[PDB]
Amino acid sequence: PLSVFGDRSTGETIRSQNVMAAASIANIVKSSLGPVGLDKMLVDDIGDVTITNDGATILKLLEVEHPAAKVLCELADLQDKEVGDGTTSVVIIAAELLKNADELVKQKIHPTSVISGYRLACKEAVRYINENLIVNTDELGRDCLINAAKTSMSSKIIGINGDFFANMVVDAVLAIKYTDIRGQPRYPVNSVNILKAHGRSQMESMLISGYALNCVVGSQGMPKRIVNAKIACLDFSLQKTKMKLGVQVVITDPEKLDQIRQRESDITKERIQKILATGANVILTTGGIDDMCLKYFVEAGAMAVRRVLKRDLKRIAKASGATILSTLANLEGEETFEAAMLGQAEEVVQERICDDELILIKNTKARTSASIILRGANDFMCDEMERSLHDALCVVKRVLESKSVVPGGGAVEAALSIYLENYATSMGSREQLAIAEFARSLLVIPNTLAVNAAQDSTDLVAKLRAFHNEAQVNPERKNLKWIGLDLSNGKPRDNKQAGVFEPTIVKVKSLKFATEAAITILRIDDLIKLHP
Amino acid sequence: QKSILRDALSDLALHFLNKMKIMVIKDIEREDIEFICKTIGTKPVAHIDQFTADMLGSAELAEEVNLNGSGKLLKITGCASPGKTVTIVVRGSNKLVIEEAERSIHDALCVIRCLVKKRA
Amino acid sequence: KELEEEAEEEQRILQQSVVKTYEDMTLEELEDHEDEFNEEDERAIEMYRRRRLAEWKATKLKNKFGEVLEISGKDYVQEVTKAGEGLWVILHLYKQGIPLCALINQHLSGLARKFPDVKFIKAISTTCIPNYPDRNLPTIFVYLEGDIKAQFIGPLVFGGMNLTRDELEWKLSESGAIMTDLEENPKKP
Amino acid sequence: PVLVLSQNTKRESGRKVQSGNINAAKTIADIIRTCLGPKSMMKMLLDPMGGIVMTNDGNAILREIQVQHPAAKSMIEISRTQDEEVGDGTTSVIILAGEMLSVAEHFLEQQMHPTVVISAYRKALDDMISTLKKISIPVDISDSDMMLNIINSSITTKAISRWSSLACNIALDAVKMVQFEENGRKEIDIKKYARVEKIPGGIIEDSCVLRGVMINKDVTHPRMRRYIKNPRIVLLDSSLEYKKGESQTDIEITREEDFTRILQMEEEYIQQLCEDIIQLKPDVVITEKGISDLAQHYLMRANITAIRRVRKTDNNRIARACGARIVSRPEELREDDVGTGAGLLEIKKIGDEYFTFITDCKDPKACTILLRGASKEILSEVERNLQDAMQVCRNVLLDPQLVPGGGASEMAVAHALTEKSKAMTGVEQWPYRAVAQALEVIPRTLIQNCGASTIRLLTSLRAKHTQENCETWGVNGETGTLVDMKELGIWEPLAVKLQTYKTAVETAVLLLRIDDIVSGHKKK
Ligand SMILES: Nc1ncnc2c1ncn2[C@@H]1O[C@H](COP(=O)(O)OP(=O)(O)O)[C@@H](O)[C@H]1O
Ligand SMILES: Nc1ncnc2c1ncn2[C@@H]1O[C@H](COP(=O)(O)OP(=O)(O)O)[C@@H](O)[C@H]1O
Ligand SMILES: [Mg+2]
Ligand SMILES: [Mg+2]
Repeated sequence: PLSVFGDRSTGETIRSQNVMAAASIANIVKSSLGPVGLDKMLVDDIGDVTITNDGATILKLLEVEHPAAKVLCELADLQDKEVGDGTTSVVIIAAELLKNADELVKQKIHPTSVISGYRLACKEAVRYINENLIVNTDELGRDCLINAAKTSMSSKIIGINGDFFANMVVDAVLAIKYTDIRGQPRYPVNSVNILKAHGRSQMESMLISGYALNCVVGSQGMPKRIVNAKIACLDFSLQKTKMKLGVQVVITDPEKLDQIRQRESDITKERIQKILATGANVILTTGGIDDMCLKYFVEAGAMAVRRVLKRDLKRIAKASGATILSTLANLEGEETFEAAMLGQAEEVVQERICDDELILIKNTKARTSASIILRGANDFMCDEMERSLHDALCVVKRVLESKSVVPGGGAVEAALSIYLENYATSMGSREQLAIAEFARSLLVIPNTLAVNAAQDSTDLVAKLRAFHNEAQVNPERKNLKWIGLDLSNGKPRDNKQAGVFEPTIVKVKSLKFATEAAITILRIDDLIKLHP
Repeated sequence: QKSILRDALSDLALHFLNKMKIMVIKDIEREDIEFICKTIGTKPVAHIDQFTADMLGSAELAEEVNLNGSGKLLKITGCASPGKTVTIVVRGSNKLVIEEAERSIHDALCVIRCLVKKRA
Repeated sequence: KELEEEAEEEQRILQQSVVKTYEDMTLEELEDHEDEFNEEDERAIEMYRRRRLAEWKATKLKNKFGEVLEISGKDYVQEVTKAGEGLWVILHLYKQGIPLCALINQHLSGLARKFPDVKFIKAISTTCIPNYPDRNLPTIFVYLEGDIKAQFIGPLVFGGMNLTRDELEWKLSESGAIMTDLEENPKKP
Repeated sequence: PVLVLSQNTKRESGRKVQSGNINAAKTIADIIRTCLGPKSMMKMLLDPMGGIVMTNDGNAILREIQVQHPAAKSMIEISRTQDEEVGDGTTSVIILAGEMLSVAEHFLEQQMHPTVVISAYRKALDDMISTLKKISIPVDISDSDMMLNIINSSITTKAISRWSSLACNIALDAVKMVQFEENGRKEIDIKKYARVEKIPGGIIEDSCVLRGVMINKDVTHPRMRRYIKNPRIVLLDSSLEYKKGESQTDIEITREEDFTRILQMEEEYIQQLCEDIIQLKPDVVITEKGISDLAQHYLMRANITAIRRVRKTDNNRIARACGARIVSRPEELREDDVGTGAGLLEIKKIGDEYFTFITDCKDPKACTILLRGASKEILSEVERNLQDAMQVCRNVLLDPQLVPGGGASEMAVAHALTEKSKAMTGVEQWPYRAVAQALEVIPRTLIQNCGASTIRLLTSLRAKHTQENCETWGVNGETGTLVDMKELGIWEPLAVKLQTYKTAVETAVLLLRIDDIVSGHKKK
């Protein structure tokens, strides 16, 4: 037969194998979904343990050796990059509707028909979400962001603490207002520095109205607090000026030797006076600082920080109005330092933490900045808190940029499922079957929700379907369409009035990514695995 | 241009260029210089004395575009001397669908090529 | 950096490999510590110092080359065979082909500077070997005394453009050249 | 063959793993349950490196224990957290966490979801912090008697308790000697400037904190004076011999009068550096690097004592004590950088070593504890207890609040929030009372450790601890009786107790939110 020197799996076998792999990944990630599902606890080969709940971290830490599951892992990572929320939901959707599509294929329906049905159903679902399922976050101000942060943090380790967290979260985002094209506000998240500390309880997490770099004063004798900080950000090491790789000195008469040695320090020394000739009070540099330069700084009464990270220094320079300098060289041929390139900070203090010390730059003059310090029981709790905080910041950013949200708690999924079941009667073709299946697939998210809470999921999803049917078939009952299941009493309640909202970006991107992942994994007809 | 054996950009040089409010781009492969010249209309410069405005390409806009947090691109749009050259950028969820889309687009281009070759 | 106390320094020295065991230093740190060494064995440490000084002066006596010297086919026989007893050469056969000759030429100068102990010689292929094929653009044919000791002919053998500064040291030394101050086989990546 | 995940990946899920997690914590809570109280029992730990740690505190026990169960790893991290943050209450927080998990397991079995238990735990934590702040009493910082009493309360449960009347004083002195005012604001209290050094052999009560600094160095040259009455100390960071530099120089000599001229140039450079040091008239010079023979000769000709290489931390504490300042370039050695105030410098001999003391200095801001004992392990335990006392003293100087000890505060807050819970209704009240009786373990642990019967004693304590402002009533663990802590006189900083409660509840939350484990795979 074939001379390939490899393993060939053709027909229903490979389709079933791919569906099994996708279902395996989905079932792995599915136990940690919703405001009731718990979190997982991954231990490595060496032994280091991470306590995680978000799907992206779980799927990146896990190692997978099946392509039909590597695609799901890549889908989760892509959802994390593009949006930041709904990493588990998109994987669940993709795998479950892939299983439904394989079931459809098993009745000898051609996979091209089911792919076309999925594509048309996704387009129609996105259109319906955009038209009849969004609410503008314009009349609701300062509270839609809080509700979005709360519902994004509900499933995390800081769930019921959200009232304390969500508030400060939006404050952080409100400290990173930016203007780019003179009329479009921008929120460059990841500019808020998140710091770890394992001291006091969760209520003691600090929201600093100014950057908090994680470094220490260069020398102990230098003052650790500055009343009025004139920051001079630098991007070059203050070490003795070794000449060059090419330039090398050669001495013929010793009388000229010792003098050049003095210069080997004096150049550096000279630079320092220039920097201190303008009253610079705090010095931040990415390069190292030798002992002599530290002595100059301590004798001048100004604190200096060495080996500051490039991103931290960039953010400090942007926030304080300082200009980062790679070298001292003006448009003329002479070294100089100008007072116009010193940032102003109202305070700079080396504050003690649980066991170490970190530097707070408070009330930078140019533009308001913010940083967050997370206090927890130990390292694992703090890192999980940091991941949850990143998810919350991403959600708030998405809400602010795109002023539109949709009801949460499976409201959008139930509405789309009932609409798509009511859909597929437009064309009247065989492909409509695929659309119908897609509808049923969009019932996976509410179901598993009630599965995690040990509630009667069939009755709950039936009640949601009935309420959305009443909303769709009766125009005056449209207010019923904003309803989703609730865990405190296992009851379908209006989440629009309850305060559970998710940015529409999450739902739209998850739907599109899931349907295209299912399409690209469904086209497979046979697998040919070559021998290593 | 990407120049091994000699740092094409130094800290002092980049500092001066940024001071004069200019945009600097480095690490350009030697194989792409013909494509760049045919696209935007510049001419290669290997000596400072030969660097003049008579051999300096022009464009309506130069942008650094972010693809929603999934990389960064440089786009030169509105070249005053549009050459016989266009570029295609593809988007996709995973690598596999992107590769397959590239192959399909190449097949369509080859079909149009055959139709151009002999008209039948 | 060094904001660490006696207990922390002991923890670090124990964790690094085992301990410096006061026997494996050069003229720099055994000279600078100078006080941790207990005084009941002054004769032993002084004998070790005198033997290490003898070793250093012997090494500096045979370190006399410093930089690569380039030769033609005339004297090639003498610097390939009569280079000296106990000395081996490099014999980089190079052309004006940009990539590999350029990278190796820039790296061999640094290697010769940091190894003044081994002879570095480079020759052009046209006038060193009669009608060399010139497709195998790199050619470092290491001679131990006058015989074969190693050979690198293909750019694939080096790995192409992806050549760093100091992995060439390991590539030459694997054949039995002077020892390396660096670990790992393919210099990490 | 065909696999989805890795071959070595193992997965566990369901109530099973939950039970395991709880059990893990209990096991960690079972090792050091007998170390709590004034009647504690020492434990011996064998290091993998051959050492021995003979200790009582929980953190020093757990840091030498390696566990492959990740829940126990979390518990060890919690112990280290409590040790680093406050320095006290390790055993209390670990026991509290263990019993909170042990009592949450019961609700986990009765088909109750962990989320409601977590919510009730957080509510209980907030309420216990509130009612623990309620019963606090202020402490007079200026009063040294109460400071000594607080340190005694913190030290009565360790091995050095027999020398408490000494040890407390030591700690107090050090903590009241490091207290410093930085530039304007930012009062500080750092233990980098409070060194404890062990000298084996001698008498335990011979230990004392020196009004200055002690280091283990010797005078560079025999002729230099080993007894300086009123030193003028100058501190040097750089070296005092001739160094090549950074660039490659390669001086070329063609004349007959350049080699000897080069050597004489080196000698004259050393002479110039030493004359620059000398001209400002110092008396003791401390350097972090080497000293050339010419350097010490020139310094000696000016009657200056030179101390060779000193570790940077020792130099920093010397500078903080004498009021001097470290200078790297001697030609810039200013008058203000010279250290005056050192009352005496003495190069003494202890055992078979030379030790340099800069003691008797005026108003120092750095201290060194001459801790003399009988053995290395004995001294290690003594200095651990001194560190605990120092941390407690710092906590009470940074927090003027106090709270009754001996399980009195724990029972008080337990009863307070029990009476609070008796009014509310719902399903979360049961975990609330579970936490209420969970804070009850430490009094029971004390009664068990002292050798008395916990049932009747604790029943009487709980019954009497209900009426007429008896929130200060606790157990005396020396006699195993019920006393009023005011007469017994044992109080603990509020910071330690609140941190203990917070850390225990947070550890309970962390190990109770978890229901799946995936073990075995590559790092990333
Ligand atoms: N308080 C709440 N009540 C009901 N449903 C909620 C609540 N908070 C979140 N949800 C729902 O839980 C679902 C899962 O979200 P989650 O798993 O936390 O995000 P991710 O998928 O990024 O981990 C969301 O679709 C959301 O609608
Ligand atoms: N004489 C005493 N009688 C009864 N209880 C005491 C006495 N001394 C201390 N205690 C109690 O014992 C506890 C001290 O135990 P300790 O070993 O310090 O715990 P940890 O190791 O966690 O710091 C304190 O909470 C205090 O209330
Ligand atoms: Mg989420
Ligand atoms: Mg204690």
